[PDB]
Amino acid sequence: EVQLVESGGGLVQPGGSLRLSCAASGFYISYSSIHWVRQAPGKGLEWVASISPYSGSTYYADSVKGRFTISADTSKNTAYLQMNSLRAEDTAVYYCARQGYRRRSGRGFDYWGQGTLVTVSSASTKGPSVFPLAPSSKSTSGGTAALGCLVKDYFPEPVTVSWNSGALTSGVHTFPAVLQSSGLYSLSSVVTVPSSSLGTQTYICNVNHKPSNTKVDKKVEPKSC
Amino acid sequence: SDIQMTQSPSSLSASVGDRVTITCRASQSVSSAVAWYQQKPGKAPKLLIYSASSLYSGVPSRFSGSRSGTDFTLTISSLQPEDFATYYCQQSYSFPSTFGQGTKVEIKRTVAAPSVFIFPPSDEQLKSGTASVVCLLNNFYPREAKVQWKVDNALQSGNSQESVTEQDSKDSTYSLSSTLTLSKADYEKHKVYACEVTHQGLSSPVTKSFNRGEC
RNA sequence: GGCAAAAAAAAA
RNA sequence: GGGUUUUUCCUUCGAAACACGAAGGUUUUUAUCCCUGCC
Repeated sequence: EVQLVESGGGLVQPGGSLRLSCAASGFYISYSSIHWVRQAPGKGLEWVASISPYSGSTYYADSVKGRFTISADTSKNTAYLQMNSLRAEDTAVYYCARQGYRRRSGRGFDYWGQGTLVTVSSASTKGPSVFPLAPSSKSTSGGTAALGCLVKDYFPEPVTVSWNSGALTSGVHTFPAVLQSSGLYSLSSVVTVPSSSLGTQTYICNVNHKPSNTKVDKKVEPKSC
Repeated sequence: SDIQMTQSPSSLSASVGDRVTITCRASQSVSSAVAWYQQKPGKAPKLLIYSASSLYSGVPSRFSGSRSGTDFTLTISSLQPEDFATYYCQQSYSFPSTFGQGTKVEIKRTVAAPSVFIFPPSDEQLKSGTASVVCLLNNFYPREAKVQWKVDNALQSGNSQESVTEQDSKDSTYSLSSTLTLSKADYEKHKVYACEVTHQGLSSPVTKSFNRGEC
């Protein structure tokens, strides 16, 4: 029932400024310590700030003091993180964590937000062009065969793909975006089913790129005759 | 006077039912103010052990932690497939707080051969003057497996990108995407597009393909 | 033996 | 030696790493305080 929901990250240019927030539900933020923990792409976690209860005292990693500043609003049951003078090194996913109850878990962090990704870059955003990958056959199609959407040329991460608006989960594989020399991302999402049910069912993928503010649904079919 | 956490190792791989042990050593005293987390790819971390050794309410019993002075271990009595994750140790003894570089536990399972696929570049993408033939390896093990592209039997190099999923949480299989990127010229220029993969479920290397036009 | 006194500030 | 009067460190707890609070602890420094009268 307890839940933290961070938001407010995205693409920002070097020297720029952001504000993240952390919306608490399930418990009142005034009676625990709230911390922000960031995680670079593919690297490890790093503590950033925390504010402790009653005193409202804050503390910051050496990486970000002077630039970062953590506040809490007990009425909106929200904790915030104003970020100034942003640098490429600051590109990461940002988590807010609650410090558990002293008896229940000491200084352990017992609930975490799902994290909000901050991209520090000079580049400007592009949404993807999405192309279907069709199951290719020159004879009869009575087996299990695969199909998928190619999602090419976009920036920044992330995109979210969903087959038939969430109806299809078994055997779905959304590959991690790889970054082309172009400087844009591109990935492939594949799903497997027995072709016995190919002709009766429909295969649309729900692609969504909120940075670029793009939502596209392509409709995967077979090829020539 | 910042405390630094030194986790060991960076990666490791054990079979199901194996016993596995991670350790973190502290630069200086942290009392028993140490916590351990599990992080599955992409999702947020999860508390496994608080107070260096106490087990968090709800975690399985197979995870335990102990402290020997400044030497902290995290032990998983029986490995299970659900347990492929990345583990971090955290000191909360003083500020600033410090984690380890992280241990990435992989899982050992029987060899599983990939089922291979090739896709012609959709012509909507040929509507845009570029080519993306793409090759696929679904549900296989181990991770290390090699794709070669041929174009009219001409071996290709330096033009293809591979991407691989994380290990599966149920059967601990992998999956790979080799995407060859080319022009609209080079696609209707040559005729056959071969993709050969050499892996250990294969006595001999398997190759799948098609021709251009005849799709 | 039985009473009564008196009286400033620092550190773990 | 025994004290008075002020400080701190530590411990358990308060929704509690600091700050605030409650209940507790056993040490030691300052020749930089008192160890004086009465049947």
